[PDB]
Amino acid sequence: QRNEEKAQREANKKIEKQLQKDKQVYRATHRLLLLGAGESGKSTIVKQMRILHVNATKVQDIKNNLKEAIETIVAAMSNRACYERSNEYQLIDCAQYFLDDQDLLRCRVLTSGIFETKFQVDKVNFHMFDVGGQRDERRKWIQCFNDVTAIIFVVASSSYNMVIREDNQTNRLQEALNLFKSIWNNRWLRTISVILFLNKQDLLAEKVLAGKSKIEDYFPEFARYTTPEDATPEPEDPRVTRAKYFIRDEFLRISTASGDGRHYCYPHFTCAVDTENIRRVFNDCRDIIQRMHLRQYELL
Amino acid sequence: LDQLRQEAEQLKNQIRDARKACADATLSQITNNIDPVGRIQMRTRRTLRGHLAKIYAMHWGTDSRLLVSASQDGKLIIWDSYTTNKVHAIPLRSSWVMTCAYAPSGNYVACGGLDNICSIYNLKTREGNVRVSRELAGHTGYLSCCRFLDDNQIVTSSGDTTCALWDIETGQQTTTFTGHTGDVMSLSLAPDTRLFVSGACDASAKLWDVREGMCRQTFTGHESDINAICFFPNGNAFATGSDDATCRLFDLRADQELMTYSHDNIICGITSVSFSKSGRLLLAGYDDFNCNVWDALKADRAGVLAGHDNRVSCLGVTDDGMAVATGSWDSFLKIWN
Amino acid sequence: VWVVGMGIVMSLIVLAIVFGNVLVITAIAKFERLQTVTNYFITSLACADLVMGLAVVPFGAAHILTKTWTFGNFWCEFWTSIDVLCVTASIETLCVIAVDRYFAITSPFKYQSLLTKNKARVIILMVWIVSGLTSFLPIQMHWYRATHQEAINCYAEETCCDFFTNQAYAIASSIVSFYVPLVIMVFVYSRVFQEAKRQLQKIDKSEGRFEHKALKTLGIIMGTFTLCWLPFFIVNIVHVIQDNLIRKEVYILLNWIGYVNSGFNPLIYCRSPDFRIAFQEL
Amino acid sequence: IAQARKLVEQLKMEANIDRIKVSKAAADLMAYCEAHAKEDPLLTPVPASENPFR
Ligand SMILES: Nc1nc2c(ncn2[C@@H]2O[C@H](COP(=O)(O)OP(=O)(O)OP(=O)(O)O)[C@@H](O)[C@H]2O)c(=O)[nH]1
Ligand SMILES: CN[C@@H]1CCc2c(ccc(O)c2O)[C@H]1O
Repeated sequence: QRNEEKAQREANKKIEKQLQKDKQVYRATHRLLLLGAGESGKSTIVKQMRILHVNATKVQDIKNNLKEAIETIVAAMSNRACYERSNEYQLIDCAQYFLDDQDLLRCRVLTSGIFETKFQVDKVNFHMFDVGGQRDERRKWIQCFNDVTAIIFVVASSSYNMVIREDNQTNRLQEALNLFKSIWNNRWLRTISVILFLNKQDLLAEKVLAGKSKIEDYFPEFARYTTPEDATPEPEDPRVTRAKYFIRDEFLRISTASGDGRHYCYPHFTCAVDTENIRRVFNDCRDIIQRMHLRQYELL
Repeated sequence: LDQLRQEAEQLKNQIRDARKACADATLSQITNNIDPVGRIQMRTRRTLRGHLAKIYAMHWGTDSRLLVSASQDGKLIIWDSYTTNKVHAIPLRSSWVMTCAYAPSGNYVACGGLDNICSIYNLKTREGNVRVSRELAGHTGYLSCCRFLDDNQIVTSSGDTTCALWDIETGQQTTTFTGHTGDVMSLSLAPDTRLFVSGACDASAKLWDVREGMCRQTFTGHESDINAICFFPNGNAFATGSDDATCRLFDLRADQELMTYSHDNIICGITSVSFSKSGRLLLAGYDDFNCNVWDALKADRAGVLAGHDNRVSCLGVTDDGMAVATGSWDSFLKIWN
Repeated sequence: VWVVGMGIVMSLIVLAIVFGNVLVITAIAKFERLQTVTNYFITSLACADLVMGLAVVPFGAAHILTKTWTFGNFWCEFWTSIDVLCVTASIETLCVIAVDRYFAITSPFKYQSLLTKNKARVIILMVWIVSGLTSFLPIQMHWYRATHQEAINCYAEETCCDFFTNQAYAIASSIVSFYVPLVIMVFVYSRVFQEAKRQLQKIDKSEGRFEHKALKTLGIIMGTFTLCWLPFFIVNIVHVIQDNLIRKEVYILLNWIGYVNSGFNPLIYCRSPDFRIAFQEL
Repeated sequence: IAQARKLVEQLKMEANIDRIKVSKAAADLMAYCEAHAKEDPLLTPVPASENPFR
């Protein structure tokens, strides 16, 4: 049939025209991947970014969390003074606030599926998504994310005197360091920058202020550490400023060992509850692309 | 607790006693007098363009004329290899797609990915508007493969160390298979759609039964992950492609590994395997940007297909054995003949 | 034996300039991974260089050796027009490449929207039209004629070649051709160097206590172009501003010094590892 | 404890199965390949007149 091809040739033309429209949109977006250990703040950051940029079941969710928190503290600690030694037994963070905007941020929920957020700043397309599995010892899904702009890493810096959930004899912060080392020295992630969020800064000042549970006990290298000469202690007691930079320095040691100029780590001191961190991602994302072009043409 | 461990060791050692007592001679000694096939060289016939990013999935049709491909930009394009004209283009809700299928009757296409949900689309519909038929959502972990038994049955395997058999009409699991200790990444139904295999990350494969729902055998001759698996046209053998740069051939009746295909200079992984029409060639992809062609009965390499600028992630052979289609990560398909 | 020995030198320059651009022309068009938005400018520059090395140098060498023109008046005019057209169309591409780099580095987000294939084709067609406007139109209309005995004698002679032109046309052609791109290139590369210096400072601020490359690259790129072309385009105005200051041997020597820039270009550009891989494979 | 009981029961199921020698399986595979080698368009090239893709 002579007329059979004419319809098919027209069918291709309509479809091939649409692909051009999608080509421009796809090439003009930036994809950001959230990573970190469990109970760090990956969902808290993605919550406020959507609210800040884009913008009845929560009643039951709060009740479920409130009941679980009360039972664990009363029962496990039996083996006001109970909360003093709360590090020995597992406990959620939202126990004190809920029992006594911001309230909706304090809620916690477990992660199943994949959770994506779309937002635009200054007419620039951004697409940030978090990937949640109960636990994967081996990530075989990390080879798919090979063209992202940057990797956002969230780590809890007020969780040195606690122990992981799956294994009851592993230091929580030391587990976060182990995960970063494997991610950094990955065969696929050889040209991906990392943005580091040293989260939960609010609690870190509280722990150091109280005399009990000094950081020297868990990390013996803190005794011989001293504040760097190029320190900009913000506003803060000298004791707190020394504590913050010890944790930041350990992460930079691993990153600076390798990379050969294709890798960079940007450390920030955040507090995901309230700190205005929308511009922080934007400023560093323009530097990643700018450095990438500078590496080309042998200018760097 | 520890008492049963002694019983487990004796049973495991009992298995090797019978297997070692049946190996009369190796395969190579039996087929020593067979004349070699020669040198096999093929050239690209068509090249298909139009995807915006890398490609993971690919599957032919029963007519061996149309095929479907999936990619990470969110598109599920249907081609026409004879004239190189796209016939459909389905947008997807999620941008992470790791598999696709194509129904034997040609009226459906499947999909899946990191969203832990399998979807079924309808092609031959009134008014020419492709819409989602069902969403088989009761599952955990990312999927790895989907296959169609008929218009109503589908088999899925995921990273939660399980495989399940679905029912599209009600969207519920008829039966579930358990026993793997690692993520599952491939399966291949038998020609009669009564048995299927599966290769997991614990360096083992199993032979399930669809009707009964229980495992039957286990082959443990590898030393790393398993990324692909194919099934001999006879129905009584299958070849496995692992992450240690080797492919092995197993036999169901003899219940032993028969022959190993490996080369010293090859140190890259394997992503796909496939046989030929008569089961004489064993084409296999690789991570070093090209595809090698093996020999079923001699382990003699007989050609290299090196027309790609990136790794090969899928591979397929038409039902009549006329062409070989290989996709890659550079968003280009190729048809060899 | 001055002609015999120097004849190989002209042939060596002519052979290399023609053969150097074949690798760049073939690799970009035949391969798929080498086609980018910024490679169209390189292909256009290579095409212009090929045209010059094929049509300008051999005729000049033959005229120099034989000490007389042979084809006649019309082909002499045509040859001069091709000379001007191809010289003007090679400098003006470098300014476009510099502006492309400046846009890519200074404004990263808007680079994707600003430059597309259609815009690149439009700008290349426009610059080629501007280049061809300066050469063919004012030459075929006899707008450069000089008013003296030597000029009219050369125009009357049907077996000689020279180049006598007005002051006004000379200065206008120089301004349109060479002076305008030079300031733009200087400003663009100064800005790029400043941005690179700031970016280097930021890393040292972040990774302290853990600019040779950019300076070397920019110095090479600017120094080659300046040293090759400025010496010709100063005397091109000096010798018409005042008479008998500059002889003709110096004129020809400086013109050929400017000519060899086209041969030098494909070594400076197209040095990417992909280009080297393509050259090794092909 | 309970999980180990299931594993022991599963292994004993595979312990008692019928098996044949490798020679018979190799002979069957070789015979199948030899019988079906004729109609293999990838091994023996088809004439260009009867090639859909050429
Ligand atoms: N005091 C304090 N609490 C915080 C801060 N940021 C987050 N939290 C609390 O810590 C809780 C635990 O973090 P979540 O966000 O729930 O954990 P998650 O990130 O969802 O868990 P993942 O799935 O592992 O990422 C939050 O729900 C908040 O109640 C902070 O800056 N200060
Ligand atoms: C004889 N060669 C010519 C002479 C004058 C001239 C050239 C190039 C560019 C110009 O703008 C010119 O005015 C030379 O190529």
